[PDB]
Amino acid sequence: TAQRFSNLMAPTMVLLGHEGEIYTGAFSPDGTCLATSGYDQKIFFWNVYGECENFSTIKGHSGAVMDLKFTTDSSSLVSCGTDKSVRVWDMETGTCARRFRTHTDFVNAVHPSRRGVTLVASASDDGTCRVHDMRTKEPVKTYTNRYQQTAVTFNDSSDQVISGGIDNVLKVWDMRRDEITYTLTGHRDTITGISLSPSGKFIISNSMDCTVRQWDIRPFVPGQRSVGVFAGHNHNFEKNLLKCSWSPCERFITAGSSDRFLYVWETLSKKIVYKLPGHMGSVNCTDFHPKEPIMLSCGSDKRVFLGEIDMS
Amino acid sequence: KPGGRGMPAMP
Amino acid sequence: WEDSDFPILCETCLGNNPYMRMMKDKYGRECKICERPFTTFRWQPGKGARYKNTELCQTCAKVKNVCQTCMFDLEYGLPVQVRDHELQIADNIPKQGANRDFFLQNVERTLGQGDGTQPIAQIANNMDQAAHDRLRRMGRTQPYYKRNAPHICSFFVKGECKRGEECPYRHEKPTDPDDPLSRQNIRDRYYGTNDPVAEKILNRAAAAPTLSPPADTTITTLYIGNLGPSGAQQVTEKDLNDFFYQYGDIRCLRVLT
Amino acid sequence: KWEESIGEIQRARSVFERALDVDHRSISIWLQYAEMEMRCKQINHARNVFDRAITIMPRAMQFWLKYSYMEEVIENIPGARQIFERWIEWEPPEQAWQTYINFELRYKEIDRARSVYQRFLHVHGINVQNWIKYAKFEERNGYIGNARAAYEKAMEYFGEEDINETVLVAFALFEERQKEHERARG
Amino acid sequence: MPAPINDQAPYVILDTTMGKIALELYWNHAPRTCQNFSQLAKRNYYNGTIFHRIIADFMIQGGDPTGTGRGGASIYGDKFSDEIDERLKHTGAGILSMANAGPNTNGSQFFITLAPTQHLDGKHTIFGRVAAGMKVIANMGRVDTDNHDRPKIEIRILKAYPSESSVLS
Amino acid sequence: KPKRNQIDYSEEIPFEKHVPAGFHNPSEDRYVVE
Amino acid sequence: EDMTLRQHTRLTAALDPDLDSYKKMRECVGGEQFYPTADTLIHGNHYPTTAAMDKLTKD
Amino acid sequence: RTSFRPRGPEDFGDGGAFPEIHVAQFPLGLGLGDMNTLALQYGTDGKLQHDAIARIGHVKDKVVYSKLNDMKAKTWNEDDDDIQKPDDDAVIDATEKTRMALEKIVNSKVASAAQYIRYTPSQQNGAAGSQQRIIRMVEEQKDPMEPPKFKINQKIPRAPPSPPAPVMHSPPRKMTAKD
Amino acid sequence: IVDPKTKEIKSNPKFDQLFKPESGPVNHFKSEQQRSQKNTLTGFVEPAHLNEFHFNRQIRSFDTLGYAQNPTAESGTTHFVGDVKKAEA
Amino acid sequence: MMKPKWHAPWKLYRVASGHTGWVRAVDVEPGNQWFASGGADRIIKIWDLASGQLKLSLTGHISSVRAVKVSPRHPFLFSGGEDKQVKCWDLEYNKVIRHYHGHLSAVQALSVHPSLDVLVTCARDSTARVWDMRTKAQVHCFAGHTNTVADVVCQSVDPQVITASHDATVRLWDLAAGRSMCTLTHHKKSVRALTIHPRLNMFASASPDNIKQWKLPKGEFMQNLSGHNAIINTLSSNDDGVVVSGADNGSLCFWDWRSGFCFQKIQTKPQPGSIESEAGIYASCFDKTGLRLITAEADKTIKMYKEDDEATEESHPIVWRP
Ligand SMILES: [Zn+2]
Ligand SMILES: [Zn+2]
Ligand SMILES: [Zn+2]
Repeated sequence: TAQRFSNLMAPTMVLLGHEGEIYTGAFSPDGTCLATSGYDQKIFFWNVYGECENFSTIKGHSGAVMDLKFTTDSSSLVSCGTDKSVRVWDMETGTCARRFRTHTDFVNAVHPSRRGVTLVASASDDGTCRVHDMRTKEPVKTYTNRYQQTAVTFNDSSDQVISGGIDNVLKVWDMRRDEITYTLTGHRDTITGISLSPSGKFIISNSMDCTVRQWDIRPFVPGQRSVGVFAGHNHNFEKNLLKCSWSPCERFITAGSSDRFLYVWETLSKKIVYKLPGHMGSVNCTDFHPKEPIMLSCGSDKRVFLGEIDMS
Repeated sequence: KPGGRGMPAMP
Repeated sequence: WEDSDFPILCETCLGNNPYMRMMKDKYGRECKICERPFTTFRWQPGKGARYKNTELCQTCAKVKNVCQTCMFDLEYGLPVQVRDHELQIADNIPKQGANRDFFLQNVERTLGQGDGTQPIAQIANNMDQAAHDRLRRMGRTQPYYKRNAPHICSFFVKGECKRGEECPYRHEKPTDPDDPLSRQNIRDRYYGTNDPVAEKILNRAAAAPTLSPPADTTITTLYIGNLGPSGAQQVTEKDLNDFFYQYGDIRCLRVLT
Repeated sequence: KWEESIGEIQRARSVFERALDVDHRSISIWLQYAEMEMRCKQINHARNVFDRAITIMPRAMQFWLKYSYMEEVIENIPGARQIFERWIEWEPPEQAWQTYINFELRYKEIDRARSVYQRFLHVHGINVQNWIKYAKFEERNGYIGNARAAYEKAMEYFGEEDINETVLVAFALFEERQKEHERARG
Repeated sequence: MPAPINDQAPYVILDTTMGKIALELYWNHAPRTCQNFSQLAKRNYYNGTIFHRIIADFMIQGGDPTGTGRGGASIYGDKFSDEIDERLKHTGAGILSMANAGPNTNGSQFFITLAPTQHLDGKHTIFGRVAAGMKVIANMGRVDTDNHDRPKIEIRILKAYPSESSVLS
Repeated sequence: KPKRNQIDYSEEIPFEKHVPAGFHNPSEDRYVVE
Repeated sequence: EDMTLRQHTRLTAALDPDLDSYKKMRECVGGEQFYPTADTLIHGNHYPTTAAMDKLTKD
Repeated sequence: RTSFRPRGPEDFGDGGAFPEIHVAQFPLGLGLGDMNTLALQYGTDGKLQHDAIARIGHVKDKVVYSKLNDMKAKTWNEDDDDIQKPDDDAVIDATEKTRMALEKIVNSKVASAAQYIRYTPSQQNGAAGSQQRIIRMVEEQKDPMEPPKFKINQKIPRAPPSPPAPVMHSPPRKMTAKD
Repeated sequence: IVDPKTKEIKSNPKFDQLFKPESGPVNHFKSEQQRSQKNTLTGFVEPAHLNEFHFNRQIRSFDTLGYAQNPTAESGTTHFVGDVKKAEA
Repeated sequence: MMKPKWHAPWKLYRVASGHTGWVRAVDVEPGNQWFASGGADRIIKIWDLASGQLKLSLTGHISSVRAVKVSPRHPFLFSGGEDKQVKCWDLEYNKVIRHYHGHLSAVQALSVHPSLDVLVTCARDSTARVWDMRTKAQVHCFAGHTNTVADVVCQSVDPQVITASHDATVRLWDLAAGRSMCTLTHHKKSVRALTIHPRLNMFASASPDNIKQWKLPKGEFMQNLSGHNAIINTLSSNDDGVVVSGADNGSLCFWDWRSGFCFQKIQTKPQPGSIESEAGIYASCFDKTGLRLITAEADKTIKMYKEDDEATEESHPIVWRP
């Protein structure tokens, strides 16, 4: 006998069915489902429990899918891809509720607003950070940068948009000012992903310099906003936009890694305590199940791994 | 199917 | 028949480029030593090399412990004859028809028990650290790509190569036919008998200078030199005391800085 | 045998190792293989052959007899004891114990020979004759207190009802030989 | 009047499935290391553990409860710092020394040498010697092993306890 | 005669079967033939 | 079996014992190794090369 | 003892070398010279492994049958636990395991009838600066016309049997003169 | 607490359990080639998947130019491998 | 020993005469409606278990039948011949549709795997071969015995195959990997019969020396059933704990598995014109309830046995006698 920690059927699961290189994956906030996609363009939905069967698959994308996030109420999935389009999928219907189309170059990264009106922040290789609204064809805000943007998030109040890119430094725009209120400086190479903390106080940002840097985005900080740096993961010559994600308890942080290992760090000490093998290629995305200590990781090896951990 | 994590090489 | 995911090959055959395209077979060559049919690999090791391919099968590569293409030893990169001489492994491998096929069948079964990591008994177990350290000194420490890379343009040897800039093959002097190093077969090399390049290496290894003690039996004194200059570069007494007492009991020690 | 003679003994091993693969329960071959190694003076090979033979056929008596004799002729006698000790672990039936006893008697170890009898009676002692032979062994060495004890314990061992009286007569006649004759009538 | 019985016993006795071994603990050189061994002995921590490593004409090593070479922990929690003191050196067979993965990382694992290895001095904390039973050590030093130096049949430390004397019986 | 149709049983030990390892030293033993 | 037992009982009756030499071994070596039970490790090889091997060969 | 210096194996007694005497110490033949046959060894049950001969040359298979505990009659009217027939999960897990291996074999067997490798080379001379290589495998295209490449009726004797299992009989019932 | 090296891991150890190094000395008998991790006769062979197009790029740079971006996992500071004077220049 | 469990005496009530040569198979249909038997008259005859009526004769074999098994999962009957053929019979057409070719000399046992579609057959040539009963493919050859094999029994859990041989060994086989890993050498004489006890992790094997009992999967030894010192070649074992051993001399012993107590010796009397030599037995099977035994006989008859009931338990008793 051995210790168990989740309702998974086995302490790790191997999900097979993809043929494309899986570039993104996220859980539904209700914990019932996860959705995963990448170069196959098909978005695969999986149940979290039991046989974890691939109950649904959505086509419709025709350029590979960079990033994919659920809306907070789990009514819709927002996903974006290199077809220069942001597509919002109704979870009950499995159909494209909105197809935002004003980007001029590949859209790589997406983040829905947490509450209030449903807004979708997006960042692209045209250098624009754009916030779309479900109710209008035209976007609400377009913030233009000289250099391509490949990561985006709102803050928790959904009134500051944080975008990172080729600049390494970060264009953080405040939606009442339409100005950069501050920049976060420490990244020596491009920013492959940004994820907002559950409470919204912090963001982690992952970069091709092989570090994750934790930033305090609260309105007042008396000094430098850099809280800490995490290392151990690696970015290879593929230059992927390796993502990052928070644990819902905030005590743990994850990032994609080219060395096949699933990294977990302790937020305060920045030490590693989980280094989980099993992948055969670049782990492009990693996420925590929102209610249960299940780790999701999606890799360039065409495989999705579910596994349970002792989150302490 | 359920499975397990093959340990890779190290330097 | 025998199959595997990846070939037993050293670094000199693969060497210069970390990234490689390789062609794989299902069994599609007969092993040059044992004529069993075996799964082949073909690769070009970087710019300017030829396409090289595996020539031994893995059981023959395991039984000598040699690279499947160049048949030098996997640990030292020396010819088999040199290594077998220093290890004192005689010409034990059966060679004829049924003997070597029967022997290879039993080796393959025994290695199948073992785990797949190792050459067979004789070289895998071999203990003599003094013999190993002899081999390490002769072995050489850098890969020799010139021997890996290309064939010679025999129409150019005749002097008539209408292909000339386009050619693939080399436009340079061949090895002279007096030069016995040209003659080497495969089987002589693999079994390690009369291998010309091995004999050249062994002769220099025997020629290499080393101490033999004086005829005066009662002498127990060693001169030591090349200690460097006096000052901070000079070794202390402890640096001799805490090393040479590993070998035996010094009766007297003297230093001349 | 033929290859051996030539000093091709290195090949002759190969012949017998192949021969053992065919039969292996081969007791003729095992004897011939060991005897070949002994005449060649190979004795560590001869030991290895016996160690295999007795391991594979622990209840073929011939190997333990031959092997103990080889070690004894070499004066290995600690090793010859260990062979007999190893043999007895197989609870070999009568003749094995008698040969181990007789071995210790040739050294004149007699108290070690007494230890063998006491263990022999534990396994075999259902047979009366082992008790009578034990008591005769004590009597003839002169231990006669042991001989009385041996008969009296034999009677106690067989019991009150199923009186093994061949013990009782043997006990009576021993006491008659002592001139205990009052005991002998009793 | 003699000192009372206390945890600074001069010897430790190992009862093993190969014979009995006694170790002399050099309290004047590595007292924290010796009391780690003697306490873990007293706590039965080594009881039932195996000699998971044997290198012929070099070293015998054991004292990992997992038999992996990665397990074990000291009484101080995990690692503790070295007690290198170059008046002691690995001068020969039967030197008893504490195994470490790196500087100042001594754990529960210990090893017994089989050769003079003075170029290893200062990297491992010597803390005793084989007091008796070196014939057993020489017997173990020739047992044949796999290519990871693990015995094909275990030598198990069935009991360890401290003792006031080197006596073996 | 130059032949390939049989193994030559004198050139090398045919179908060589090695004596197993055992507790004793067998390299120790030595012999000569005369 | 029984003819094999007959050679051993005949051959051991013929075999004159070592006893004065055997007593000497019994003094120094005798207790610790030389008595062994089945389950004790005799150490040292015992290989009395010239006399014993010729004796065994003739035997 | 630090006024004394050992000089031979007598000087150590039954103990090991002394680390406080900075001299080359050899309490036995150990380490004097230089570094193929199993050693005599004790078992975990305190006996000595003479039977260990029988375990050479096997895959660590169940046939430890060389003691005598395993030939004497073990208990009658047994305490039923291991002796129960295994559960429904066991026959299911066993049956599924058996087919799934042979199935993958049979598909290649009737055929007989991108993908990359990351290679980490213990030979540290390496490609330039790289402790590993990553390499592309492609399969040689089988020419559908080409007939079988090689002669394969080559015939050799049966492989030697696995080393003998100990014979484990009860002692011979002698039945000499009349039978 | 530790978990030994196994063909697959069923049960997700943290990191102190898997990674913590094997304690004690290391052989003088078998030095820098032989000590390394291996599985096949020379090497650790494991399957891999990559971004084909980028892997194709890295061949072509080493071949034409003399340098490449380092393929290895855990490359550390050795990001590039080749004629480093050209890589920096 | 400990406490024999009491089992009722066994009584005879059939002689079915109709084979024109020795009978040497029986197997009982899963349905328990009918049993098949095979004979040295090269004919398979299917008999109706209750009435004893005959209702088929199947004439495909070439020289002798001596293996029959009825599959517990398919409507197929398998049979093996001294003519070197293993045949599959389809019990929806009564014709033959498969042949399994590779045996080099007489087949003399076969077994049908309880949950895979896999068939295993013993022969002279000293092997057992594993067959895939769909494709006819042969996908193991259990060489490793050194003399003719004739018994094999199969089970779903490891060891999936157990084989018994005239080399006086039993072997336990890893059916997935195709290797052997036991040799139960304890028999002095040819092990002509096997049986796995139908509700314990335990099996018995018979030779002229003794009948021995074994604990699975290890194959470790349990105390012997002794004194039936004939050439034995049948075992049948019963859901209630009875084992029965039939012998070439016609004698037939019944035994209590739990104790090895013997509490019947039946000597068969052969039907007219055959008496002295022909009395012998070589088949047995129990019906699926375990309340009738069928035996096949060198006197060219099938006989069937049944348990007495009339006043038995008080007249018969067994004491303690450890
Ligand atoms: Zn070959
Ligand atoms: Zn090479
Ligand atoms: Zn040319």
